[PDB]
Amino acid sequence: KLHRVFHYVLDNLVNVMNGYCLPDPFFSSKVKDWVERLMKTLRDPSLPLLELQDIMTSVSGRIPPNVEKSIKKEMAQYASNITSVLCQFPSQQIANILDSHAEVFFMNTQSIVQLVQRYRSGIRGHMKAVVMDLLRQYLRVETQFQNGHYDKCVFALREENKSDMNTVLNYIFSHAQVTKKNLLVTMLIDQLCGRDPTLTDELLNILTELTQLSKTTNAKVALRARQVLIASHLPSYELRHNQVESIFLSAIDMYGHQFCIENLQKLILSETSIFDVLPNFFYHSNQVVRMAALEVYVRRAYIAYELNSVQHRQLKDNTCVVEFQFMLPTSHCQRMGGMVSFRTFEDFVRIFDEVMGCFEPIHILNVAIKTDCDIEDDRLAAMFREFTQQNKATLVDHGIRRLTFLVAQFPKFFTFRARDKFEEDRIYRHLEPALAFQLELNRMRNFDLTAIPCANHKMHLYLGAAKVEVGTEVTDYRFFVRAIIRHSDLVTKEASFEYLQNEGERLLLEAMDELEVAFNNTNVRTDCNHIFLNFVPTVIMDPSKIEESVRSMVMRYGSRLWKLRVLQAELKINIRAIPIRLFLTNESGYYLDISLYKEVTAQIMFQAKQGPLHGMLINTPYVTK
Amino acid sequence: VQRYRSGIRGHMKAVVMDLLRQYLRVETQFQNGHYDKCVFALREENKSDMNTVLNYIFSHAQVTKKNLLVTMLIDQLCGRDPTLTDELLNILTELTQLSKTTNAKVALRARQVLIASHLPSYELRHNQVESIFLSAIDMYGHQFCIENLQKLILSETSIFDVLPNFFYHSNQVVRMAALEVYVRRAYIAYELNSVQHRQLKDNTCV
Repeated sequence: KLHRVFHYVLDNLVNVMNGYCLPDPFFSSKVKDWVERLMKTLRDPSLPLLELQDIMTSVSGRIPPNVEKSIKKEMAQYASNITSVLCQFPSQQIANILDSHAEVFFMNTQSIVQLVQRYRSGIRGHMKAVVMDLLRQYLRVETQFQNGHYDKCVFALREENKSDMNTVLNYIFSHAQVTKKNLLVTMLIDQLCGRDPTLTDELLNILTELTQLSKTTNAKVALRARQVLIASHLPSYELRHNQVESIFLSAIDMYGHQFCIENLQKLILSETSIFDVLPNFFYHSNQVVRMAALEVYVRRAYIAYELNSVQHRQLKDNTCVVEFQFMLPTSHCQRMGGMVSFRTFEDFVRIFDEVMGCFEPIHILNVAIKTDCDIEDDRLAAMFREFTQQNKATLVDHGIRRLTFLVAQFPKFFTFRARDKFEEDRIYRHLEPALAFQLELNRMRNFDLTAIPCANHKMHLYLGAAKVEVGTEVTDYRFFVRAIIRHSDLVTKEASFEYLQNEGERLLLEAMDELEVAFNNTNVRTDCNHIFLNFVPTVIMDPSKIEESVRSMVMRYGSRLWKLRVLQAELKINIRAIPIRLFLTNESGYYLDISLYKEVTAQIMFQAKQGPLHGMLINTPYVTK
Repeated sequence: VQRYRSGIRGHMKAVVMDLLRQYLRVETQFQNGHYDKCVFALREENKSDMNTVLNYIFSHAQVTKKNLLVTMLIDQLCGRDPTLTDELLNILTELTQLSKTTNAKVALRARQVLIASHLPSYELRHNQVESIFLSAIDMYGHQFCIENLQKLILSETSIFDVLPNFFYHSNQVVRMAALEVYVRRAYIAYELNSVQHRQLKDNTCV
């Protein structure tokens, strides 16, 4: 019966994507049932047996009983023993034996050797094959289809093959129901490529061909193509919850390995961001790894500045609070800190009174909470605000510089800065001002800015609307993208140069993935796109090999720049230690001037060489050309 | 600073290690032949003076106190430390050869500890297998999983415990898989021609 489920559902589906779909409501039902029936019979490991059944019924004669009872015995074994999760049919064995007792018979039993040849890489051999085929099937047709414009392409089809038009009529009908083909392709993609971290570098070639598809209809396909194509590059979510679990409990149950500290510096100088998963366990139950993990989160947030004192507290209804004491390295002098891990806001309201019991306001205090409830961020934080205005008693208790609330599952931050400032801060809502001087966020104060949530949270993307007065309506709409890079350091002997090229290229591909998402999404005409890079290592390379490195990069990408139309990039990187703020200057055309400065006292001043825009201060709001 | 290079357990290693050689040296010269001749070998090892000898004689005189207490010391530091450092075990393997009724408790604690300091790490390999299974199992979409199960079924490492914490974890694939890996790894000697998973009315897999 499954054999019929197969031919029926498959012919229907290849007919789906041949164009024969009818534009009516029933489509969304018919194809949906059809598709699940496919997938289900595709997981069901009785397909290959039933098709070699079906051929082996039609070659009942001409038969050597040795090879038939051999293949048929051991399939029977496979059928009884199929309730194991990992059993596949003796493919290679049957091929060898057939080739041994074999060519009249060979030319009567050909269909099986080609069946087994399709069937060598398993039932997920098929899961590869079918979608891969469909992909180039879709691909050739719809890539030739919009290789310029509909008319010219159809006229080139007419004259390249003037003699016949049947391919043309099936073509015209098919891309007539293109949106149906295309939507349903997304559907198929969604429930296979929608969640599969493993993928074999054989498909991705076709996918990178597939991403270039340039039309309004192929815009879902484009965002899924990219989101999937990257997805593999941040896998194993619960796996790294397991790896950090291991590192912490093993390293810490003795906390004297001496290699624990080496792993801890790899934890606090890990290029991969673990602010995703780290919150789920730093409120597990073992007070030491609690403490360690929690302060490691602090240390990894404001990791940029220098800390000269850190004391662990352990207080009444037991709860461990840490206190910090540090100072600024020239941001704009000293301050302390507090981290507290709490389970629910209710409890916070109860155990309040000892938290300021054991506490110019010079304290930073950030509290991590779970928040798998009170789903509305606005009733949520609104309550939080009127908690501050009901009890500023915290402020009466020797004052706090800032109180940030961290609500967990990318955690939504809720920053409340105020002794005389207005309380809740909106420029910084949904983010923790860790690196905040670094993201020079006052240099965009001439703007109305919208926090956009985004994957790969390393990569923070900002939307800029030129803020103008009521008298006139805005002309500029620029994408700013500011990223973060949290690496340890690099040793010399030219290790850095290769690193710069490879990491820059990878990050740049991520950046164009983002601006691509920006095009696909609603898009409006950006002019002066921004790239922000914080290199936190300290290489000893030269400035002029930095200039060749940025030369090789920018030169390497040509048209690509002009399509995404990226106009501004800034880095710093400390070398021998001096700082060098490189700011890139390119207008229409690919001609580019590189601006290198110096930071000099008394309000610090970017000063070149000779560099354009020599003399200005640092909080320069962004020109709205 | 010279004691202080290898840390706070730089000290817990170092001091006891010294004490160990103190015990070791004394009682190794003590037993080689028989008590009298050995004391005569002491006469000639330090022919000129015998004060070291008298302190020696005094020390192994109250051996049983020393001996119990050596066991004690090992017990409340090396009583549990599968973390092993390539500096003690040399002295310890010297220590294992000690061949007398008096030096008879020390041998089983020294060795039994020194052995459980070998490969297993029960909760560590429960963690490694935790990884293998959960990593392998969200879609079993690896294909190299089969290669790792054949490494389990042709595994040098012993795995034979019961693993109660996951063997009733309620996820139908790891249910089925784990149970049959137990079957297969039990009855590995014979030839298998058929295996069916069943599924009672509620939620138990046979």
